[PDB]
Amino acid sequence: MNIFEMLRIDEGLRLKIYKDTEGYYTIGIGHLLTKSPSLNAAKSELDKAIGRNCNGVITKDEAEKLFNQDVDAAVRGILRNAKLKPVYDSLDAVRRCALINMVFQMGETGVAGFTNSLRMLQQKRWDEAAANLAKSRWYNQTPNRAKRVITTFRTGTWDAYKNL
Repeated sequence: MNIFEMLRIDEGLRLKIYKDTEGYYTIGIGHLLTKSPSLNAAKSELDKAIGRNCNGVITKDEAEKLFNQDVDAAVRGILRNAKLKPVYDSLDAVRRCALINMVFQMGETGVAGFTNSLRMLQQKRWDEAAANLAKSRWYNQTPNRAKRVITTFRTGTWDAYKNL
């Protein structure tokens, strides 16, 4: 298992514009298009992102390309973030994947807001951190995904995903 297969499980793949769990216009593998209510604003963002008139639909290849960019930008964002970088550097390879997943879903800024949990992860207090991460809107809104990520941080294995 790797970051790509992990995120593909969590986000799914959709070739037509869709609304995400928060109601935002998205396409592909969790690629947010716009927080705007206009399908039109979404179609425009899409065409801008792919470089062709897509008419709200993309190919598998196009989705994978967006996905590659997004994973890349997620990692680079963690590496540039003063709060995130140290945590990331302190973690093992599996746990690094769990942090990248949060960043991909909720953005750098959102994750950087989890001050206490970040401190616990840095300290390698697995159980305490899993419990603290669960006290968030994130866990309440997308509990199955949050549980998978949380288990990954707690155990440092891919057990939560070997099921799936």
